[PDB]
Amino acid sequence: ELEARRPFPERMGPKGNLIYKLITTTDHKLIGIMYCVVCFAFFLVGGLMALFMRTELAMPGLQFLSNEQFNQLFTMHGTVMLLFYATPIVFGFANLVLPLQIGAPDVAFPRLNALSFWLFLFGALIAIAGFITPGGAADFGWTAYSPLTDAIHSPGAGGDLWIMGLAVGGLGTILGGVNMITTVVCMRAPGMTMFRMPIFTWNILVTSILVLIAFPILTAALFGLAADRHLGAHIYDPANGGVLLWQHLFWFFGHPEVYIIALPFFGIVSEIFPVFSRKPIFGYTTLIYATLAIAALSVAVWAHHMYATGAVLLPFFSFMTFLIAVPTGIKFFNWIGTMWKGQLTFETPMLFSVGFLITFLLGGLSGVLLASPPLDFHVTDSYFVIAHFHYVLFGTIVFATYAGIYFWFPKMTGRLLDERLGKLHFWLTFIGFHTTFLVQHWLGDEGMPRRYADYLPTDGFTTLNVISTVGAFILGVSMLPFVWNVFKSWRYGEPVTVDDPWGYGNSLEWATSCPPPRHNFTELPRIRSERPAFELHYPHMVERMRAEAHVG
Amino acid sequence: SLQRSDREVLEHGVETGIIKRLPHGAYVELHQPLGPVDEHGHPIPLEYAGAPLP
Amino acid sequence: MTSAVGTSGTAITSRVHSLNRPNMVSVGTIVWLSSELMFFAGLFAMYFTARAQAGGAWPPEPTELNLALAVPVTLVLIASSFTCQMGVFAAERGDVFGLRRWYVITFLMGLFFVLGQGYEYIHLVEHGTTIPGSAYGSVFYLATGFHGLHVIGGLVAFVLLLARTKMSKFTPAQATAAIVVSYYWHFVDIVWIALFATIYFVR
Amino acid sequence: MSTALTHGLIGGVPLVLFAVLALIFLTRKGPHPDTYKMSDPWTHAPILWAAEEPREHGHGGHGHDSHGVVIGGGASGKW
Amino acid sequence: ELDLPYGSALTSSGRISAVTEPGELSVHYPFPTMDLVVLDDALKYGSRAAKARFAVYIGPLGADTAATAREILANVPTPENAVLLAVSPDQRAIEVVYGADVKGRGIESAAPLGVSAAAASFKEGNLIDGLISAVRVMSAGVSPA
Amino acid sequence: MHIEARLFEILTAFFALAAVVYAVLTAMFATGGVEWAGTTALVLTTGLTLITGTFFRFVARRLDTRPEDYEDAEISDGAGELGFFAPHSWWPILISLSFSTAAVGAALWLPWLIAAGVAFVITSVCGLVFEYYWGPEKH
Amino acid sequence: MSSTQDRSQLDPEVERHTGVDVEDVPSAEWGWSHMPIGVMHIGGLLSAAFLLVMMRGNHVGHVEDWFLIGFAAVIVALVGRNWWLRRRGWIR
Ligand code: HEA
Ligand code: HEA
Ligand SMILES: CCCCCCCC/C=C\CCCCCCCC(=O)OC[C@H](COP(=O)(O)OCCN)OC(=O)CCCCCCCCCCCCCCC
Ligand SMILES: CCCCCCCC/C=C\CCCCCCCC(=O)OC[C@H](COP(=O)(O)OCCN)OC(=O)CCCCCCCCCCCCCCC
Repeated sequence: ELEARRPFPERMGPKGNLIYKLITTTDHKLIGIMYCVVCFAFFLVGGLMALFMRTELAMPGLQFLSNEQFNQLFTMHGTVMLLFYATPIVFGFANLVLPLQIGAPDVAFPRLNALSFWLFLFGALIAIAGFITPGGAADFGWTAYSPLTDAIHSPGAGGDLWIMGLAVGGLGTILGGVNMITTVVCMRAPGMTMFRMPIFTWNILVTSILVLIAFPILTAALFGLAADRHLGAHIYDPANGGVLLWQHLFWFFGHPEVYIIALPFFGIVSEIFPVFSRKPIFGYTTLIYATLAIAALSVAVWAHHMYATGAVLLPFFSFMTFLIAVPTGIKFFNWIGTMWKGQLTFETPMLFSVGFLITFLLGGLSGVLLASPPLDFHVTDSYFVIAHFHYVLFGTIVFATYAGIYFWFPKMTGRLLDERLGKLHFWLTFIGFHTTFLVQHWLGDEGMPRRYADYLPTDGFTTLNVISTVGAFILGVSMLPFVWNVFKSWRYGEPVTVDDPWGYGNSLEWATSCPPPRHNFTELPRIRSERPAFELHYPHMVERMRAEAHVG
Repeated sequence: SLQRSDREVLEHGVETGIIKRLPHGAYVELHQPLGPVDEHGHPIPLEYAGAPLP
Repeated sequence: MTSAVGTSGTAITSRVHSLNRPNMVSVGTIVWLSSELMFFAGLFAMYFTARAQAGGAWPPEPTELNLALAVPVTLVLIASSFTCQMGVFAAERGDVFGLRRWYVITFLMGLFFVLGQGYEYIHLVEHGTTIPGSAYGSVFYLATGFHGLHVIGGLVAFVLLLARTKMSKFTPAQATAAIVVSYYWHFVDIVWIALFATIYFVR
Repeated sequence: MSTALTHGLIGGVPLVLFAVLALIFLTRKGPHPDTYKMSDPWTHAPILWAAEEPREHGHGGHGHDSHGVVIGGGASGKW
Repeated sequence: ELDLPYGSALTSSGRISAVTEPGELSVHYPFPTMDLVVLDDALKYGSRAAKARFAVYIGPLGADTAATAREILANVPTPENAVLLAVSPDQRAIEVVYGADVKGRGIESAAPLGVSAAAASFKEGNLIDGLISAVRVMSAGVSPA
Repeated sequence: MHIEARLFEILTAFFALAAVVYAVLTAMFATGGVEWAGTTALVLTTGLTLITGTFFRFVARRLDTRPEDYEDAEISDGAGELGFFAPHSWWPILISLSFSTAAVGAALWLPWLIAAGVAFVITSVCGLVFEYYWGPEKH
Repeated sequence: MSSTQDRSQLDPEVERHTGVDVEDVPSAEWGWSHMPIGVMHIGGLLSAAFLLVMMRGNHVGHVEDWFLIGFAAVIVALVGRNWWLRRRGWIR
């Protein structure tokens, strides 16, 4: 009547069980794990660049960073953390859980998704390789505006390596988007109608549509810039519409880029909230409609980053910016309603989800203030924008990514992350982030724009910069608990031998063994709603799931 | 790791397209044994003989 | 080993039973083509913004577009599209040989289009216009040469798929590969129709 | 402003906060059950642990059958 | 028949899809993870030399401890080449049971040695260390087949 | 497959509306008429969604309701031999390395390296494409 | 189907009884499969020593010495981790 199980599972595994798989792996789960690990490594690199910039910025003088060294620092930091940590980790979470969430054995084109991972990794390596060059990495900021990016201005090889590395990463991202759209469209469980799949897969599908809408424009613009640099191809000659041509093209890419960076983690948080609230995601149809509206409007409000150029139809883009701000509000209120009136238990995944809510709210207040061109004029290209987009980003792709990791780590590892370490990590991260980036609103409101290596002692914003440095180093130390937790909980750590380590789960990735079987499934439940696993594990609740649904 | 790839090919056999099992939603790789097959589906495992495996 | 563990006639079959469910290869290639359309959208945006900024004579004095060598190449690309469609018509059946013949002639006409474009490029550069030379020259060369790289990639796909048909029994999977390659070639010729209309007709 | 002072601040406030939070959290009882004291009665359900050490020939459960436990000895002890 | 008290449902095939509340764990073994890992090492590669599946049964084995030990050994995947050490700390009773395959490999002599090691450790006041010591001693006693 | 097509139909409708309104409001009320950068991008993203949605709608009309599109569908309804799913393959990493070689050759203007990377890309794509078709060696 | 199982009889000659086991290296008896851990640790320590002494040289910069120190430190940390884990029995 009793089963012969081991005292403790395998910690590490037999020698040489991973290297050849990593080289050859076609499974989506392992590829997603590699995405997560590599993206977190790039996050550490970009954060190290951030701490370098911050240590320099704590002092009015140039303590240890030359002007161009600091410029390369913020350039490569922004590029690493947007195009080489976030846009890859969205697809890392995709490969990780989306095939499970639709009841699929694998992704549509598994060799294509492995190719996407490898194309990303090597594109990131070549982009970073700008540093080893004597000139260094790219001086021009993440945006890489035109006349500063031509051969004449910034003639360095770091710029060319950056261009081609971003191109390779973009090809990888495009392949990933094609793969994920094909997977969601074609591969899907026998009962999993499009309107009953989890919010995360909806977000990933719309995110991939945006990826295809945007990243090809990045590839075209980067190839045009490379032609301009290596052939003098007059593509972006300022005497043409070159500077505004590049502005329009690059922003038509990047703004949908920030929304592909956001939406997948909106989906992650939408998966987190119902399970720890013990109630369905509030307004599921509302969430999907809000995601569709978000993507639609994001594709067409790109040029609110160009308010100060004096060369855009300001009223049109301001109106569209407000119109896209509204759906994010709908989604936020759906999240709040999901939390509303449930037996809330604040484990580390939902601690990170609520931290996302808190930080992203202030980020969005800053965004709505920025949306007005009259206000943007003063606060444009300043540390107010730094604070805005750091709040929104760090909320949506760091807090949300931490929530996703703490959530699906058991379902991808068979082991639970230490909860006390999760508490410590979350609180360190929250305190450090709010300390480092809150003061930057006032820092940029008073004259101190972005991309300044140093500032005069006679100028203000010195105590506030050292406050920001205290915050940045708080974040730096905060990273250590999470790394230790993952390292000591992958191979050691509380084994989870059942589905739903986070009880009251849903979205169908908890209908399969906690270390998911190769092909993700030995059994599929009766898919009849948005929560197949919740219905399976709690059959008695099914009637209730349909009884109170309409009451609201 | 190459040795383990060979050993798993011997234990299970070559790999092919995926099939969804009839009653339930199980997905199975639809392997192909290289040697004698046991009374049930799974084959007797073959012993490595120092030669490349398909 | 007796007969087979998986009762399949080929080591690789169609990724979906296309009779009742969508064919993932076709869906994926269509999605990727829609993305490459946005790539060419970036190229077209470059060309058009350059056009808006010329002093009323968009083709500079040194440059004079040659319709004599431009109309034949677009016609040949349209013909290659038609022959690719008949190659598809052969592919849906078991006739690997008809597919191979049609795709071979399509490859020959695409190669002729590439050579004609190269000859027109040689004529254009010899008569002044050049990528470092001028904005019109650079935008025109960038757009048409990226389309030419796409055409060369399509030729690579044609030759690779013909080799693949040589090396294995023609199966619905290879038929699907031929259909998706035809989709790509049709996209290539469509973007060429647009590029020729804008560069040469609309100007 | 007072390079030494603010450098010490940026170096210590993170560390001080980390130590405070580690004391707050890492010093909390974990969810793992406390070790079973010998004097206390055995309250946990029966436990059987096995090595999974030796190869099982075939993997598939079918064709393993139940030949016999075929006991080959015994021993006992009273602590 | 009845699934777990809550949240566990029988799926289409035989496998059961169970759940736990977010806070608590699943294994629930009343031992530090470090000592469980050490005992796993003793059973897994502290036994490979024995080539005899080594099993530990901490549960209670009442009545005639010998017969229940045989019945528990029946639960081991390969009871024929298997050495099972079953200890009940409620009864302070150890038992060791083997199969026909492990015969003449030094198992019989290592039987009292393993039992004595386990008993000494238990009286010193540590169940798990006794389990690990007995596993090590018996494994070193049993030469590979 | 009605929902899949309808999604892209809605996206096409919005993108066409956005392109038309941007073109109309930028041809007039702008300092240099139509931007020709945002307008073209909007037009051809409308075209992107149009291609995808038209293909999806054609498929949906051509395809009978799958279980994946059918509510009240039992799991056993979808049972059957799913198509080929490429197992373990090392050709993707080789393709990535070859494209990285070509990319560095492009960045560092090394025409020889660009040519070598292009050759490597062709070879590795050949390997990937032919991996599951290379008939047995006939000696 | 188009293949035949191979029967390989190779002369074997240490007896492989001690060292590595087929569970860790599935082809242990088919060839050299075990490098003693002692030689690996000594080689790592000697590599660290070489990197450190290589700071001795005719170079004026110190970025180079710092990189050497970092690499020697990480090598020594890896060697120490492996040695400590093996001493304690691959724990923690
Ligand atoms: C994940 C990344 C992410 C996300 C989600 C967003 C979301 C938003 N962004 Fe963000 N943005 C960036 C990343 C992001 N942004 C980056 C990286 C830059 C860099 C610029 C550069 O360096 O060049 C940038 C720049 C940027 C600017 C340019 C500032 C400047 O450079 O001068 C502006 C507006 O001008 C803007 C606006 C918005 C708006 C309005 C939203 C909204 O979509 C979301 C927030 C708005 C809300 C409204 C949510 C809260 C809603 C409610 C609480 C409902 C009730 C409230 C109301 C109805 C008001 N962003
Ligand atoms: C995902 C995106 C993202 C994230 C997470 C961050 C995170 C941070 N950023 Fe941000 N940042 C951007 C995206 C991001 N940033 C962008 C897009 C810009 C504009 C770029 C431009 O204008 O060109 C920008 C700009 C920017 C500037 C402006 C520089 C200037 O213009 O002069 C500053 C200044 O302090 C800054 C600081 C920080 C800090 C302190 C953090 C912290 O949250 C970071 C936390 C760091 C860690 C957790 C690292 C600790 C780790 C270790 C110590 C281990 C290291 C080990 C190895 C490397 C192996 N950022
Ligand atoms: C990315 C590539 C690099 C960056 C992006 C470039 C994109 C360009 C695409 C197509 C254009 C090719 C058409 C070529 C023919 C056009 C004619 C012309 O341009 O004029 C002759 C001039 C001399 O002009 P001149 O000195 O003034 O002397 C006047 C004499 N009286 O040659 C030239 O510079 C033109 C040579 C251009 C060769 C480009 C090779 C592309 C292959 C790249 C492979 C993929 C790389 C992958 C990267 C991830
Ligand atoms: C995490 C660490 C992060 C540390 C980050 C700190 C980076 C700061 C470095 C440079 C800033 C720009 C200044 C540029 C100028 C250089 C500084 C200087 O001026 O210091 C004097 C000598 C030249 O003096 P000299 O004319 O030649 O003659 C003299 C007469 N006897 O340079 C030096 O000491 C060089 C010292 C520079 C610090 C070391 C940087 C390399 C660290 C590598 C760590 C990698 C670890 C690898 C792990 C495997």
